Amino acid sequence: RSSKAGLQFPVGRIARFLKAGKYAERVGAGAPVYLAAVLEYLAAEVLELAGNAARDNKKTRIVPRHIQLAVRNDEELSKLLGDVTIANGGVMPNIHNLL
Amino acid sequence: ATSRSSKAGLQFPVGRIARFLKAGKYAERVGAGAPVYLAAVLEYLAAEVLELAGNAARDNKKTRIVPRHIQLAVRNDEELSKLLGDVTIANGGVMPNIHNLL
Amino acid sequence: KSYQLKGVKWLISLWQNGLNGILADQMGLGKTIQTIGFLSHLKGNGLDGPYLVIAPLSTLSNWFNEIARFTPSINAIIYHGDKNQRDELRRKHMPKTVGPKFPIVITSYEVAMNDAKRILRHYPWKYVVIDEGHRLKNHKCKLLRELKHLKMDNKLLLTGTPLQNNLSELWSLLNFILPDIFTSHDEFESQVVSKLHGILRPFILRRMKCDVELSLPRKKEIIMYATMTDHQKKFQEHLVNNTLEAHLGENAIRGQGWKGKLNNLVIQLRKNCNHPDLLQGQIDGSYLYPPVEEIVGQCGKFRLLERLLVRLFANNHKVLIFSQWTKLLDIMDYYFSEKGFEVCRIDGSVKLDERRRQIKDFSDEKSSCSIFLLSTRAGGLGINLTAADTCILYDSDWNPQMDLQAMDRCHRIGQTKPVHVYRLSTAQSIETRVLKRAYSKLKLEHVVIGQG
Amino acid sequence: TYKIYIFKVLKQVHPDIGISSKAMGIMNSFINDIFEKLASESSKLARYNKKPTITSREIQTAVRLVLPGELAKHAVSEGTKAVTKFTSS
Amino acid sequence: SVETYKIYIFKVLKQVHPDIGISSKAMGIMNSFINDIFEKLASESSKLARYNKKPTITSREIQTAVRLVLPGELAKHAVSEGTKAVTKFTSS
Amino acid sequence: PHRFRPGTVALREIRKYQKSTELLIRKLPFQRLVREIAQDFKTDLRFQSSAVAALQEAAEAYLVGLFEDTNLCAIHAKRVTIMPKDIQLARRIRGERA
Amino acid sequence: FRPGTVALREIRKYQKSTELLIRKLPFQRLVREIAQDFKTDLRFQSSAVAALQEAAEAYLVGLFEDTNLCAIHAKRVTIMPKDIQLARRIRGE
Amino acid sequence: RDNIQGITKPAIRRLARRGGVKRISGLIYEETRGVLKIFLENVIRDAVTYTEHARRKTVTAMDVVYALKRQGRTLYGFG
Amino acid sequence: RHRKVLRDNIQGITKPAIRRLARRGGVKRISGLIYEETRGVLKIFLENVIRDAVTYTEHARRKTVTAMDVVYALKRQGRTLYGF
DNA sequence: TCGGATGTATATATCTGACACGTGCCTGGAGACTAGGGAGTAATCCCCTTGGGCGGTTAAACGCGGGGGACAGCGCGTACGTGCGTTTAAGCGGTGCTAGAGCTGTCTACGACCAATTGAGCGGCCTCGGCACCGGGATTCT
DNA sequence: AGAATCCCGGTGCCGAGGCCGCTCAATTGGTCGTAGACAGCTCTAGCACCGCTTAAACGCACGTACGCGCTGTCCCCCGCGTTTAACCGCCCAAGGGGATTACTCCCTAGTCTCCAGGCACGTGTCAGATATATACATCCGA
Ligand SMILES: Nc1ncnc2c1ncn2[C@@H]1O[C@H](COP(=O)(O)OP(=O)(O)O)[C@@H](O)[C@H]1O
Ligand code: BEF
Repeated sequence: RSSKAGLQFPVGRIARFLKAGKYAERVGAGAPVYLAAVLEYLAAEVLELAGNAARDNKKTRIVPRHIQLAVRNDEELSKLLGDVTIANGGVMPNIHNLL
Repeated sequence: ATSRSSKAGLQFPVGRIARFLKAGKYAERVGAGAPVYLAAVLEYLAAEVLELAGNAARDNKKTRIVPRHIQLAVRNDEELSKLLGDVTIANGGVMPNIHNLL
Repeated sequence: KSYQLKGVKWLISLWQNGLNGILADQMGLGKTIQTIGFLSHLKGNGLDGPYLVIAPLSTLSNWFNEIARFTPSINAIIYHGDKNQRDELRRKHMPKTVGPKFPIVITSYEVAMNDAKRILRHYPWKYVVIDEGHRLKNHKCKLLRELKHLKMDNKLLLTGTPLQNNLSELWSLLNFILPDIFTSHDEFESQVVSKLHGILRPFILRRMKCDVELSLPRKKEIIMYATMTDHQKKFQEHLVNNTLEAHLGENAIRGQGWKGKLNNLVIQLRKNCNHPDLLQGQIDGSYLYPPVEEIVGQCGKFRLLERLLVRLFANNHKVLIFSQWTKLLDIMDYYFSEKGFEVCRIDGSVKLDERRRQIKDFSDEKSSCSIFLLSTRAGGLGINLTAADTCILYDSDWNPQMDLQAMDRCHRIGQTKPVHVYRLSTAQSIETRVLKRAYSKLKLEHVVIGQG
Repeated sequence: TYKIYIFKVLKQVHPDIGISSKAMGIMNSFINDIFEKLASESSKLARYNKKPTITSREIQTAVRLVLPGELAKHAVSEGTKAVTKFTSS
Repeated sequence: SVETYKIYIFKVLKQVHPDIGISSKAMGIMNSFINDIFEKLASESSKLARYNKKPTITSREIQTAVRLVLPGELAKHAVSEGTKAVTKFTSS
Repeated sequence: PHRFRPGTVALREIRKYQKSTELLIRKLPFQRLVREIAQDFKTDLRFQSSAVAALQEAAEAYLVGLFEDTNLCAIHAKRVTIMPKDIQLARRIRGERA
Repeated sequence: FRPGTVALREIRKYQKSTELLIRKLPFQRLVREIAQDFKTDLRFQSSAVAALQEAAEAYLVGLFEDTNLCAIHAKRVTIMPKDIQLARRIRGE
Repeated sequence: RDNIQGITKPAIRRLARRGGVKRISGLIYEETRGVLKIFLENVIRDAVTYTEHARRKTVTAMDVVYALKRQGRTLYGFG
Repeated sequence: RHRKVLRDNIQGITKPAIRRLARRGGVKRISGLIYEETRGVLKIFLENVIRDAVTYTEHARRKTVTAMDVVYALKRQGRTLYGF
């Protein structure tokens, strides 16, 4: 189905998940489409930043450290993932008022 | 036609609680002991807060509970201050607290 | 030594057909006084090439000693320890150039396993010889994985109990000693008994204690039960039911609300049947070891040991004591040391060179340290105690072949005095359950012996 | 609203104390807030186990998770006493 | 037996960075992130439909769930893209 | 002339304002403020008169809570005066914007 | 070296790594003793104890780095137990 | 419109007094005026979203209470 | 009299570990009274989480604390854990 | 250490406007049957948490200079508190008056339910190179 | 000047990527019944203009006491080196535990029928507010 929409995520599986969790009694037709588009958008914006952080370290495969750095640089994602701890991602390097 | 509350020995409305549990569809089915248990818990918490508030009102030599007394009772006790940790009772006020010269 | 001459006739043969073998010679004879014989047979003319020997820590010492006493001059060297092993590596001899000075490489299972890299570089080893085959009875053991990295053009396995648990240990060994026996399909043995004897006649070579020479007078393994005393019964019920951690917690000097050790009742009931102090010492800190020093008599099995020992001092022939844990041997030592007896002890906690000299002293006949504490896996394998004459197994289980290897420690070529064995136990108790399990395991063992 | 029932409970603990019009609003809000916390915790408890029924075990676990220690310890006993009287009597 | 978002995240990654790959730990991190966001948006939509008296979850309250759950400049793009898909879904 | 020493009329104010429950900002400027703020998200809006009350009473309970812990930062630093440093410390180890 | 120079070596070394800073076996023993007072005769999955350590270490690292803002606010470089209490007082714990 | 200046210095001092403060620096007022605006912007942006979902043109009193409960700030006394 | 070889498990968190955690926090000098304060706040945090993770396990009739109970217990306290 | 300026703390009143009962329908209770299945309580195979060991070897514990950071004290001066005399503007009340929020009535479209397909995905086969991973030397350093 | 460090050649090996046989999920088609949207009306709900009063904000002057900087002392924390003992460990063993599937029952969801509650509106009865009065208590300066 979800080729008529230009998405890469499964609209059918999203609808199965929405109707399984019993969030409501009836689920419209545009709801899985909308929810599947706004998930691939967020995946695409995290992955681009992670790949950019991979490129600086002269690496060709992303690792958890790269997701950590990409999330902690950008303001919007750090505001959204403000209480998450990326299993083994280290910390953002920082020094204060001293040599 | 004895009500459910009298059978359970409570003062809260077991039947109205059961309707409130159904409506909103928290799930599909609801057992027969769930509303009795929930009503008993709600009555317990109510009596706890009301007793502390009545004591606070007597302490201020009054005979009518107002929001100030609820504020005093809640924020003096330990478990209640943990539970109602981030709630704002309106038309109440903070308790006296002066620290140091300040 | 005739048998040992048939022992060198069969490993010169193995060398010929290009085969690999499991020297399952009876434990308590030959083996090493037969390994170094084959090793001189080839060190003569055939040289040593890359020659590597791996063995348990305790034996490495005995082996060096034996070399120093049987063979006139075999360039040899004990590669024990770490960092200090780096210097002797080169003050050994040229790197790969093998000359008449290239010294025999003797290592341990840890060293071999931890730094195979160093020895990986060496040439196809003429003969790798593994003293205790039982170490490799698991086919997923990390030693086996690291032992394949070595480029070995010949293999050899020394043992006295080839199979102990089941047939799969026979399966894992075969694949190793002889990968021509891959047979990684559960094996086809499973009438068939004869069919198995066709595959195994070619390599396995076993002897027997009776052999021909009288030498060691027949031994006697006898089970002398004891009656569980009242206090132990009280402890046992408070566990069969519960609230033991609390009834005993009535005291609980330390670790208040001590964790309910209600795991594997069998174990927390075996510890009782060994000595109740083990439980009491933990629930209540009791920094002080039983101060009455007669509360040790509350243990029935302890009291049967004491009387046995008083009757065996009536003659003074030296005894041997074995145990499963080390807390219990410790209690024993405490008890006897209070009376004043001089004791020697080698468990796994004690160091290697330290335990080697203790034996060299225990072996001193003039010295009157008759008692000798010794934990099973601790030092129940590779130690000669011809000085002692009697073995007492306080407790042993889960694998009967574990015990046998100990009994022989005392009973081995050179033991003139006839040997007894006193497997103590408690009647109508968890101990009998284990005893029966062991009998079951032996039952399997005797079906294996009929096979032989 | 729960006002009727709230008033009843008051006349059990302080037979001579009354309540202001605004204090009863506070009490109503408090009851409505607690009920919804407990009913949502029970919903999650049932969904994590794939059960379609909210029995009186989901309510007990929701109380243990939501109310603070000494408060939850007494709420549980009250509720189990009520259910025992309901079924037995 | 166990269903996840591995295929779709991998395809999106190949669409963004044609040559970068991804390990397994990062793949699990990304799967968890998508599950978290889905749960957040869905629960807010359900509760927000419950505030009004409607038994139906349409698309226009996936709008406002997004506008409540996502911050600032992140939502203004996401919302836009959502509308895009729905149009291309129906006038197809 | 009869003057009070500095900081004695301030302590009777603390006692005065910690017994009352009244609403301490002027009502009209607050409404003009909230209407000016809301004038961005949607234009030509109407405010139910009980909503501005809820906003005012939600906003003062926030400032009173922030002041009583920018005053823990000042006493930690050996002072009795509050500067903006204390507000920024308090807001940064609360995460209010970090 | 002079007092204070190999410390900054440690701030730089440990903020690059990702590995665990508490030894595994004592931490496991601790989490087992502080659950004996909720439920006797309890067992843990091996991944349940790795998840507790990841959260605890993250918590302590996050608390140490605003305990350090309080010490600097008071014009010091040494963290004292008074700073931890100020940091936890405002976060709400 | 300079409606943020309508939060006068005496009112800020009153709020600080209820907070327990004894002395105020002279730069506190422009800091408080700025940290109030952020709080109001967040709450009002959520309230207006709730309003526009209902197709109403009047911010009501639950829109505010819902916006507040969503950001950790539960308020009793308004429904 | 010998035998007793026990210590409060609380100590297994050693001074070097606490210094490593502080160094990753950015701290340069550490007083000698920090260690017993950290060692006490850690226990409070940890026994708040284990108490809920064991309650989540008692409900399911299990006897094993799984890695998912711990994640739910952490999410109940405002902190989310990605990657398990 | 007294004597004085006020400040709160007790006691007289009135005066609301509220908090309290008593009505009225009208919607939600409870009661009785019937249906389906959702738990409940079994029986079995296993992957899996739970003791000993046992080495061993990093990491932890102990001790010893010695400096550099915390803390106390002292001086200066600047910014904030107290009180007084103007100046705004919030907050009482009166007029209206539109712009909504709420309810009801009506039809067309839209989503749940159900049968029959079939191609998506998941668990399990292999295979190779991008992670690491080791020495070994030029460069900074305080 | 003895100490600190990156880059560049040398190292394996096991986890990421491909293939796969498949089977159960998601697609197409067809019905039905009831949620939508919508149009019409009514009555609240909100906003805005005006005049008056008075309480609060605002400006100002003094003065002082609190913030901030400088200096000295001493103590405790850091860096380094040796020795002990512990975590990451190889092995051992039984086990209990944990997600599997089983007829069986009884326990909730329905469709309904009426007695019962409750909520809204219409009235009084205050009691805690507030203002005037009166002591009884406290900062303050000398
Ligand atoms: N051929 C022999 N010549 C001399 N002494 C021997 C011979 N065989 C055995 N012994 C003596 O008997 C002891 C036991 O034999 P040993 O080789 O140690 O047995 P195991 O096979 O258990 O290693 C030897 O240490 C030695 O004292
Ligand atoms: F070397 Be023997 F087996 F004691």
